[PDB]
Amino acid sequence: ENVWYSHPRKFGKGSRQCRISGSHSGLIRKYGLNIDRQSFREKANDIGFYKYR
Amino acid sequence: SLVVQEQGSFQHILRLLNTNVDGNINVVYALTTIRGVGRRYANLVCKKADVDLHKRAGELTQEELERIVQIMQNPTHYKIPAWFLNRQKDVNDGKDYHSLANNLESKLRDDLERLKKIRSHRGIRHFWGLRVRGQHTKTTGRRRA
Amino acid sequence: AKHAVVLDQDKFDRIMKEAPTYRYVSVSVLVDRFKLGGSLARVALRHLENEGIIKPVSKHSKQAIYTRAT
Amino acid sequence: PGVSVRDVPAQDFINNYASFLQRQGKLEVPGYVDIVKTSAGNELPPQDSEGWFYKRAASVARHIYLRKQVGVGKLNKLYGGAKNRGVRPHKHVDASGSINRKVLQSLEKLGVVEISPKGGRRISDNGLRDLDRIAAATLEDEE
Amino acid sequence: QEVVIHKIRINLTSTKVKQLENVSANIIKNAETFKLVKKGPVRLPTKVLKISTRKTPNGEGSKTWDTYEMRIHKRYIDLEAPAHIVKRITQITIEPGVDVEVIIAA
Amino acid sequence: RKRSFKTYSYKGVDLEKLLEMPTEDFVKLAPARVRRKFARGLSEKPAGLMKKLRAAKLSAPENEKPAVVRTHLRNMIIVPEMIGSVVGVYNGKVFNQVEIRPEMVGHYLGEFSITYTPVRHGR
RNA sequence: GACGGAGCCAGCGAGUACAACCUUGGCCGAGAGGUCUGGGUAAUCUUGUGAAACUCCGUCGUGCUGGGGAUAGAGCAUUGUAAUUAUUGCUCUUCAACGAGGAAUUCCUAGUAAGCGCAAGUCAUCAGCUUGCGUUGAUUACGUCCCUGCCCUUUGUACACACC
Ligand SMILES: [Mg+2]
Ligand SMILES: [Mg+2]
Ligand SMILES: [Mg+2]
Ligand SMILES: [Mg+2]
Repeated sequence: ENVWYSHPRKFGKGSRQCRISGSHSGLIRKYGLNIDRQSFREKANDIGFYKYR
Repeated sequence: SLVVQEQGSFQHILRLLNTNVDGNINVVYALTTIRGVGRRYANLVCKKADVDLHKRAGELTQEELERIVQIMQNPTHYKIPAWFLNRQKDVNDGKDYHSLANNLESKLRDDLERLKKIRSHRGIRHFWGLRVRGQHTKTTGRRRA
Repeated sequence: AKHAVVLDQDKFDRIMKEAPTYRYVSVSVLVDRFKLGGSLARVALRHLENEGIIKPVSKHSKQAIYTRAT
Repeated sequence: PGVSVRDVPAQDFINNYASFLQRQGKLEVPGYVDIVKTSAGNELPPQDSEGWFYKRAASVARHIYLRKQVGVGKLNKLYGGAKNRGVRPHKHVDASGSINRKVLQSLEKLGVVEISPKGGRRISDNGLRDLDRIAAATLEDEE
Repeated sequence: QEVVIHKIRINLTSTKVKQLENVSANIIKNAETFKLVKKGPVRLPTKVLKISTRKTPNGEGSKTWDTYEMRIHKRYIDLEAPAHIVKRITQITIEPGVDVEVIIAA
Repeated sequence: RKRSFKTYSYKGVDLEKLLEMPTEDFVKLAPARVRRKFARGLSEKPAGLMKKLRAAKLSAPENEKPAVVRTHLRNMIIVPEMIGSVVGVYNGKVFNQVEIRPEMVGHYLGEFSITYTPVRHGR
């Protein structure tokens, strides 16, 4: 309700925020996943990604 | 197919604009020895003059040399677009300027002095003896020269 | 500049009297016996090649080897 | 048995075309000659100066003949190379597009190159004929 | 009444190959039963979706990588039929995992 | 007598010409970056600061220096409309004074403030 | 070899409707870029990613030279609310250190080494980095414990928090 409470956060590491953790660090934004790396790794088979080679 | 001979009728080993513009070097690539005249600019000047580029700087008739000299100091007179110069839009006057030989260095010095007077960051850097263009020096350049 | 490659007329003359019944007639070769080089040696060779004498065998870029007419 | 450009040593053909152009005088030189880079990632303008824009034009024409439809960007891509970016690895940089455009315009004016459906440029019949003639000449020379 | 022959394109997409194949077979069987103008199950180049991750969460260790890849199978079938028939064909023969998609009409 | 050293300019216009021009002229004259900045729609970057400067100018100790205004927009353009008026530019710690010549043409406020204490070991 | 022409061949990719993705083709500009229009949610359009290294003919011929490109100076562009503490792109100018690198020491045995680009990753903008990918493509073993590390066997031990 304050006069302002926001600075422009449309791009950079400020805009992109993870699905699971909300981390701005190590974010996989390829194919529109928006999942940070470790989390993605943990739950990769659930998405359908597999380690073949 | 034929070699253009000349025993030595056109005298070699010349001087133009104070310092040395030597023979056996090409008409364009000996003008590079003159400070301020680089390569492309030199080539342009040569073109303007209308000299053979198969020619040594050691030869050349005097008239041609004079023409070249004329072209050098005042290029906005000629068909040179004048938007590839040192001081275009200028620091003071607002004109297309390209200093040459013993003048460019002086001009640079003057500019530096002006900057120092103003007390801008670059000036301060210069005073110190450091890198102006944000090249961060945790390493790189460790002999003071 | 360490000379050997200038212009002159004596040199040219010498070159001219260095072509019939000859083995080596290249740019490097020319340079070797204190004579012209670059894109002048070739020209010199041609000057003799135009009036018979020297025949071309190889004509690659910045490498050419020549042999006299038998 | 019949002659076409596709049957000729390429460089020689290009040279011939350039010569022909020179003889003609007709093309329209825009007047950027003896000032410009050709590719925006170069250290020098042409080492011939007086001409070779003719040569470029000829090359372009040949390319057009070879293909179906050619544009400006494509031409630039074709003609550009690797710019020395200093103490940094080289990259493909597209050629000066304006020059290419000018060349195309000149060709059009001449009656060699023609604006096509879908987009870009193809060859005119007169242009084709000219090319054929050039090829024939080249062949004759070779003979 | 209704029978005016259109131009029908049917897309099939999955990760499971066998399932997709089964679906295709089913479709072909249906077509045979209805005996219509047919273009075969045209197979499009399988799309491998790549990901590269440092195996570590923290960063310390010998720098080891992962290649998490997801392969997409996309195949299309072309039929000339009335639309109703096509709909009937496609309302059945649905297997979980395979995406059945219809373009319909020219 | 007609010249002492050399009279000072933007890209032509003299000391007296500069003070009475507003911003449009400066925009027209300037280097490219400055021009671009001006083109890009500004809001309250100079709107209040300029007013403050004007106010300062209004009340003066006469032929010296007006009241010191304090800026946080440390990356703001010096146009020849705020000439002479002393302003304090932020660095993190403490505002730093700027005396403005007819030679501070399109230059930033940041190159004047300096946010670090320079190195001292053997220059 | 360098520079100029010209010849002119890839494979992995990636790519937007609630946004602003990839962006041909046409005009304007030496550039960078603009601009109008498009085509594409994609084996369909970008894209044959006509990529570099390369090959062809020319200019310099071994001189800190046209090798080499660092600092610099000035301008013109672009992204973003914001570019000084040059974001970056381009233009002219400046031309520094280095004639193949001591004590050392890394990687490698075949489409490999090495050369060369391209590609996605981060990314509003930035590649000297990274995962891939092709392109060009060798030299030399096809072995041995000499060194280095590891393993085992036999031995000795007053160590078993184990030779710190
Ligand atoms: Mg190089
Ligand atoms: Mg393609
Ligand atoms: Mg130099
Ligand atoms: Mg950065």
